[PDB]
Formats: sequence, C-alpha cells, structure tokens
Amino acid sequence: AHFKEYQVIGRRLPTESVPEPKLFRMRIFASNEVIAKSRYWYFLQKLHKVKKASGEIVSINQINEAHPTKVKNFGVWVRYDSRSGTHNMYKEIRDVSRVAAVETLYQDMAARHRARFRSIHILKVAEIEKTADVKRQYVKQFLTKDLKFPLPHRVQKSTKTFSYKRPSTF
Amino acid sequence: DHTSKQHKRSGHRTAPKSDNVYLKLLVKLYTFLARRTDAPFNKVVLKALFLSKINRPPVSVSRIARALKQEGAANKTVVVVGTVTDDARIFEFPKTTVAALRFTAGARAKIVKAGGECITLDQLAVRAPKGQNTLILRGPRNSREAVRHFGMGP
Amino acid sequence: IKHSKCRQEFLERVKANAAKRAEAKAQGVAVQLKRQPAQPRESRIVSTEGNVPQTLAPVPY
Amino acid sequence: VLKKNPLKNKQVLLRLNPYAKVFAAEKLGSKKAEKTGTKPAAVFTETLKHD
Amino acid sequence: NHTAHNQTRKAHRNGIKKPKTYKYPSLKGVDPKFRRNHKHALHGTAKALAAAKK
Amino acid sequence: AEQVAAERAARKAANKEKRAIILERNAAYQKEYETAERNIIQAKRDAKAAGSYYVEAQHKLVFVVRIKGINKIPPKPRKVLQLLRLTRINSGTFVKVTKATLELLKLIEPYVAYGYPSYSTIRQLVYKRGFGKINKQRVPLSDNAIIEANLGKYGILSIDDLIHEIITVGPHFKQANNFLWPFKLSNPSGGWGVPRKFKHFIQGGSFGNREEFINKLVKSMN
RNA sequence: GAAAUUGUUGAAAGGGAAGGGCAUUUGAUCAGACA
RNA sequence: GGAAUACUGCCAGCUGGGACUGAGGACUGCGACGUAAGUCAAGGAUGCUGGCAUAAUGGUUAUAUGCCGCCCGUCUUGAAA
RNA sequence: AAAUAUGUAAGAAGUCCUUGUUACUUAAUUGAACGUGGACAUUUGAAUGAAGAGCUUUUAGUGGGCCAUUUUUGGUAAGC
Repeated sequence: AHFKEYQVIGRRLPTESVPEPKLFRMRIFASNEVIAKSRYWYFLQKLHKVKKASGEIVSINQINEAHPTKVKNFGVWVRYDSRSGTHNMYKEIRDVSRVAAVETLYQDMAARHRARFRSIHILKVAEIEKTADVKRQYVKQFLTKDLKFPLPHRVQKSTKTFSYKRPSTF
Repeated sequence: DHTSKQHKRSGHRTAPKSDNVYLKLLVKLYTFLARRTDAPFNKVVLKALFLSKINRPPVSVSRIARALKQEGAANKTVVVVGTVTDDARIFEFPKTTVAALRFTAGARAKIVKAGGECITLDQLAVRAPKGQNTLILRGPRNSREAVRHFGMGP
Repeated sequence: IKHSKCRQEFLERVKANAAKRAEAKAQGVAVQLKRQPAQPRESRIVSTEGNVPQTLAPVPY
Repeated sequence: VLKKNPLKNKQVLLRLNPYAKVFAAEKLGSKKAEKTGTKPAAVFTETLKHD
Repeated sequence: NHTAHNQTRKAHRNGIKKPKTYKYPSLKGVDPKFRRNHKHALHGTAKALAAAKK
Repeated sequence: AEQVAAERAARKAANKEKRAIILERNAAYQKEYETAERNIIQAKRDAKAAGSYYVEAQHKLVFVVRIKGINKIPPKPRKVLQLLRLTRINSGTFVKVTKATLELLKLIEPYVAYGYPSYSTIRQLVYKRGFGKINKQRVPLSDNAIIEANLGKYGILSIDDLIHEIITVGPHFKQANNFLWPFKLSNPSGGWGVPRKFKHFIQGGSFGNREEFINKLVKSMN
C-alpha cells in the first residue's frame, strides 16, 4: 500500500538484578501500524537475542516528512534475496518524499529483478545534499540547466465507442 | 458443527403404552395435580404410572410390614403403584392404609381382616392432594430372572 | 519404584490454604485463595534520561 | 413477536437506557475538552525528526 | 493387510471414559494378613458404637 | 373484585423507582469512560513534557471472529473452536485474555480473526445482535427486566450494566459473558478488503491479530 | 373390448437425434366469484 | 510565532432517493410527550382512490427462445463406458 | 539433547483436632486401617466449555477399500 515510515522503540524486559535494559529504535517502512510492530521483531531478532515473548514495544511514532513539496534526490541501499545467494545493491531515485521513494523502489525491484516484498531489506535511505556526485546516469540527465522536452503523440481517452471526427493526435 | 448428536429423543415415556381406559383417567388426573400443586410427590407417582409390567414388580404384603417397622412411621398411608400380593409367612399385620392399583384377593383379605382399609389411587388424591403423610414403596427388580445378562466372569 | 513430587507440592499448598483462611477469619478481610493465570501488565512511565535509544539500521550484508 | 432494533426507532431506545434522553440535551458526544498547551521535551523531538 | 487408518476416530465416538472410582475398593487382592485382621477390627467397632454411643 | 386499578397504579409507580436507579448509574458510567480516556491522553502528554515514554497497559479483552467454514479442520483446533462457542462461520464471542486463553487462540490462529474492540462496537453488538440464554433457548433482550430476572444475583440490572462488565472486565465477567448467546454476524458489507483471506493479516490476508482493525470489520458485519 | 401396434381426419413442430428442469411470450382450453 | 486542512476515530447529529416483506388478530406488557384528560412511530398495516367484472389475472397443455441436462438396473476402490 | 506427541495432580470420598476398635504390628496402645465427636462453606481452592449426566439390554449392516500433504522402508524408476 501507501507506505508510512514509523519509529518503533523496544525494551527487552525489566527483570530482577538487571533494571533498565538499554533501548533500541528502528525506522520502518510499512503500510500500517500492525505490520511495523511485527516487522520490528523481524530485524531486531537478527541483531541480538530477544524475542516477541521476551520483549516489549515501548512506543510507535509516525514520522511525517520534514519538507513534502521540496524535490529530493535519494540514494537507497538494498539487500535482497535472489534465487541465488543474496547480494547488495545501490540505486538512486529522484522523488518527492522519503516514504514515496520506497514505494517506487519496490516497484522497481519487482519489475526489473523480480523481487517480492519479503525478499528486500531496505538498508538505509539518505538524501544526497549537493548534486554532481549523483553516480547513476538516469537520475543525472534531469539535472541540466533549463531542461525542456515535449510530449509527442498524445492519446485521447474517448468515452463513446464511436467518434465521427477521424481523430488526430497532438 | 454439532457438539451433541442431532435431534435426540428424551428416552423416557410421556404416555403409557397401554390401551387401558381407566388407567388413562388416572394419567389425566395426575397430570392435572402435578402441574398445579407443585409438591414433589405427584411427579414421582406420575412417572410411575407409565412403567411396564416388568418395571412394576409386585410388592408383597410382608414388605409393607417392613416399612411400618421404621421409627415414627406407624401412621403413614403407604402408596404402592403396582400390585400388592399376599404372603402367608408373616402372621401379625398392622392396621394402616394401603393405596394401590391392584389388590390380589389373598392380600385383599389380609388387610381388611387386620382392620385397615384398602384404597385406590383416585381416593388417594381425594384424601391427599399434595400427598402429605405418604410413603412410597417399590418392589425388587433384580429378583427377576435377570441372572443371565452375561459375562465371562459372572 | 518411584515417588512423586507434584502431589507432595499440592499437599504443601493445602497448608497455605489453612493459614490464610485462619488469619483472615481473625482480621476481617478478603481471602483470595484461588490461583490465577498470568495477566497483561500495567502502564508504567519509562524515562529515557539515563540511556538514549540507539538506532539500528539493519545493514550488515 | 418482532425484534425492533435500537439505534433507529428511538422509542425502543428510550425503552432501554433512560440516560439516552439527557445524552441529547447536554449533547455529550461532540464535546470540547479544555485545551492545555504543553510542549514536549527536546530529547524526544531530536530522536523523532532525526535519527 | 494391517492398518490403523480410522481407528482413533471410532474410539472417540462414544468417548474414552474412566473406571468411575468407587468408594470402598474391593479388598480382593490385598495382602490376606491385613484382610484377616480388618474383618475383626470392624466387628468390634460396630459393637461399641451400638452399645456405648446411644 | 378489587385490583381493578389499585395495584396497577402502584406497580407502575414501583417501576418509577426502578428506572431511577438505571438513570443515575449510567451517569456514573458515562463520567467514568470519559475520565478514563482523558487520563491516558494526559499521561502521554505529561510524559513527552518530562521526556519519558509512557507505554500503555496491554489490552485485556479480545473479540474472536471465525473465518473458515466447517469442514476439513484438524482435531486439535476443532476441539478448541468448540470451547470458545464458535460453531458456525461468522460467529463471535468476547474472550478474557490470560496466559491460558492466549495459547488457545495461538492454536486456532489460521481460522479466526481477532482484535481489541472499542466501546462503540460493544455498544452496537449488544443492542442490535445481542441475545440472551434464558434457561435455554436464545431469547432476545429487548428489555431490562429480562436481564434483571436472570442476573439480579450478580449485581447487573440494566443492559448497560451488562456492557460495563464486558469492557471494564469485572469479577463477574465469566457469568455475564456466558449469559450471552454467541453472536450471529453477516458477511461484511464493504468486503474483506483483500483478494485472498487465508494468509496472515501481516501478509495481506484476513486471519491473525490486527488489534484495532477489528473495529472496522465488525461494523460492516454488524 | 385395455396397452403395444396401426389407418383416416384435425392441430402443431422440424438445417446431423429425440425426450427433460427452471422462467416467460404466443396459441388452444377451462374452473372459481361478483346479488 | 500563529493557524488551516488532509489522515484516523466518535456521535443515544440532521435529512433526501430506491428495493423486499404486512407474518399476528378483543384487552393485559414495557414505555415517550403532556398540567391533565389523553394522544403517540410504544408486544407485527392501515387510510384514501381508480379500472374491470371477464378469459383480464390465473390454472393446464402445445410450441418458441435464454441457460442447464451423457441411460437406466447391478457388481465395484471406480460406470456415460 | 530440542520441537511435535505423552502419564498424573489442581480438595468434601478434603484438611485439622479430640480419641474408639482388633486376633495384624510395635520394646511400648507405638503404628496401620476404618470410625464416633468438634471446628472448616459458595473465591470449596487454575482457564474455557458442558444443546442433561449416568447405567442397562437388544439386535442390523460391515470384516475386497482407495486418494492427497508430510515423515519413511523395499525398488533405478513409476498412477510400483
């Protein structure tokens, strides 16, 4: 769905002889509140020894975008499980907000590389502040000064099954 | 799903299998009293009217003599649903009131000779609507020829 | 050829049921001698003044 | 003979629950709470906006 | 030849019940030296409850 | 004879003292629920001001709704589904949450969908689809005197008193829940939302735990 | 003087079957009720 | 520094259009409005009007059209074979 | 040394006191077994459920099975 980036905070268990377990937080892209609590215990089990029964969730917080209307260049690091052994991947996305770029990444991996939702691990999404270090090319061609291009051959969506004009393009 | 089986049947009877005319009058009378007087006596008698020939074994008149040997029960009007049969093994019989369906002519003579009167079930309800001061006896059932419901170890 | 623990643990728990009931008969108060299962825990204010929660960022490979 | 639903047919809603009359008089569902402008701490925001 | 397919389901139609655990278990099988005294123990304790306690 | 109007005038007057208990007690409930939610909202705001993280207490009442139909069910869950009175497809009961009943739902989790209900759905299930078991037979409520004749031993003598022992889980939760017949619910009016139901709700399906989205799904089935 | 089976007359249908189920059109035919 | 609005949630908030059903048969019950008589949408539909009084509705039967329909009996783990 | 599976216990036929029996037992009226009398009540001893529970007769058909998921054995293999 439309993803929402969340902040999930976890605290193992206040037990006798160890008060105050340390704390842990993560940034989770997910569709709703119920997934991102369960997606939190997916990663955080792999990093150290807790479980869902041995742990508890402190608080979740929805992080809205700091600047929606400003247009950003985003670099994403991706670890995905292919049919062979898994491997890294770095891709660059020119999009509007943080959580909208991950929307167009899961489409991009599914289209080109056939990776589903369950195979991909979003490593880190960072904003490239200055230009001219944009490494990929397809992001870079939109960065020239005074960019102008037409849209040739536009189609027209007709509501009637018959039209009498013998229609023409643009 | 179904936790229990299905349409079950309560295996108990609701009407007697007999086609006797006079017995259905007593079923008609006690279905009146059991619905209204609400004493627990009438439900015990009404269940006892539907029973077969085998579940109504004959209560011998020496067995009524045992029931009057109980302490503080010398004047209770004994109620038998089945038949009261004679028994010439005892000799001295009390004076109480017996209420039953059928009296054998030997047991008919022994109660009237002793002094007590013998009464049918319609005159029981006329005397005792709630069934106060009554005492129900039932005959033995395993004295019947049921020595034969079998197993390897008897 | 054995002997059992769990029953002897029940025999000790009956003694606990006697003394609680005998005490609560003296000072008028509720007994609550039936056991209960585990319960969901209550609300507790947790202060992150001691330790700042550190981000994880599941990179490694 | 016939089960008339509450939450419509307000006569049978007032058959039950006689508090439902005075619920509409004080209006009690669209209620404005007294606002308290209490700003959150600075430690919470710097882990929320940033990482 | 042999199988146990559909045998657990036939047992759980009329259920699997207990031997309904009566009061006063049958002393047949107990050590007879205990049985021989325990006869004479009850024969005395019915006397003193009838003679004295009344 | 007598009793022409002499007893009716007093019997109608006796109910006027009866309705007065229900009117003022529901006022005590409506004051409690609004002070319950204000104190939780104030607790998060007072914790953000002090820089602390106010966790919530775990919810203590779930609402289980059967999803899959009646056949091809293994013997281990099918006994557990009968213990929660969930016989037919699209049925529901309220379940107190302990260590014991959390493990029962953990067995039948590919068959049911459950979450934490609000006050709104509990008020709308009892009024529209609530039925009562009176000595057998599933009698619909439609009246307070029906509950008062059957749960008068336990306190409860109005229909909102039955709700208050459901959401604010009291000492008499078991006896007040077992008075309720299992709920009979339709198919959802909007749809299930998703193409396939028999995947987990984390994976887009319908069964599993969803913790708040039971309140959107029941109002369609209500 | 029954049925299989057949003759004439009368109606109706019909491009490699026929017969049947639910639903109506058209055509033939018919009972009931209105004091 | 001050807002607005999305999004989620609540209302025992208001109001308009469409469809299916009228089961029950003197009275009793629980109620709401009214100062009271009472009235009322409160334990299930009534009021007003028009056409026709016969093949008009309807029943039957023949055919037409849309979709569906392998041949019965038995043996069999399995029958259109 | 898991997982899944599996045995029992979660109280009335119970606990506690006083002391009654006998030919068994003890060095011993010490035990053991069953008791009289007295104290202990609906939170009477975990959850949920119970569309009654319990027992008894009497007989019908059947005693050629097959398929799938998973674990397996013989077989290269298989609708073996």
